[PDB]
Amino acid sequence: HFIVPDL
Amino acid sequence: AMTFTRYSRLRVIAEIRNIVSSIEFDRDDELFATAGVSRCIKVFDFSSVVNEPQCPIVEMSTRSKLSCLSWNKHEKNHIASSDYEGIVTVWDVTTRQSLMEYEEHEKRAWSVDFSRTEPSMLVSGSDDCKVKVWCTRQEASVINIDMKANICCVKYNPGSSNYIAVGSADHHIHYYDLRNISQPLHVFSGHKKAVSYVKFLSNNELASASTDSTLRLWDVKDNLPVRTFRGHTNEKNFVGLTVNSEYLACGSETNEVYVYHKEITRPVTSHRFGGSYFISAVCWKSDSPTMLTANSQGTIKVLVLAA
Repeated sequence: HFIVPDL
Repeated sequence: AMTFTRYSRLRVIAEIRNIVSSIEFDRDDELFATAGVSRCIKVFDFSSVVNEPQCPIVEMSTRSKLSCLSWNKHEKNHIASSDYEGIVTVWDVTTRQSLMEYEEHEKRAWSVDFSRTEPSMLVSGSDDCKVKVWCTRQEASVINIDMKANICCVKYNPGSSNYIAVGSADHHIHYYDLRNISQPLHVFSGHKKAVSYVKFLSNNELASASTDSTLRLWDVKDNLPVRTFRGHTNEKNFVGLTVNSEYLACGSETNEVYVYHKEITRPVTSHRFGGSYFISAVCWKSDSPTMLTANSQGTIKVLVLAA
């Protein structure tokens, strides 16, 4: 997936 | 632009036809290594790739998906990896063995970097909100920094092992002097989303990438914002950032590689790899116009800036 964390 | 750049395109000089999260050259720009979701670190000979029509010279299977690689700057044959279990491993590519398995992180580690100037030192960052500094001669971490948010990227300053840049999901770059970790030297605000990469052009010039679809350039001597670079699409994924003395390159969610000259805010050039795919890793061959690139399909291309 390699989705950047955010929040 | 004319004064600074003489390039208009990227030429494909080789292609090796499953996300590749990391592509990196060794100490001498002789071998390069790839890693990602396939749980395998593959090592290739650069000259063979360029000259011939392709097989790795070494492959090492891993227990977890890999997020990042960093070759040792002194020991030619040693390479570090970070993985989705949080493990930071130092490997010897000649023996195929893991030399060190550092297991203190409690969650996925996104990034690892070997110091250029104190080459036994390596730094990692993790979703566990910790930065850990390791020495290859010691099993336990040397330094631990507890931060407030997920760490997406860590990088040593190229001139001194006392400084690290830390890109955080809090949208900021935390720049630390490891001799006093009670407070960062400076925290650089400007990105509007998580900071996914940090890379140094020189001792005093730091670049970053963020899922706000920008790269940014910063002065770590005087703690100043310098420039924001725009053109590529990066709202979601780790798409890669690589810099040298003059240029920044990054991926895009449009399956295109972008190149910026550090003095110009919009791209010098771009290359469509060939939405459904994203560029996932990039690496300059030192200060030369040659670059390695890989995308989310696992294709690797060697590109060269050209007039």
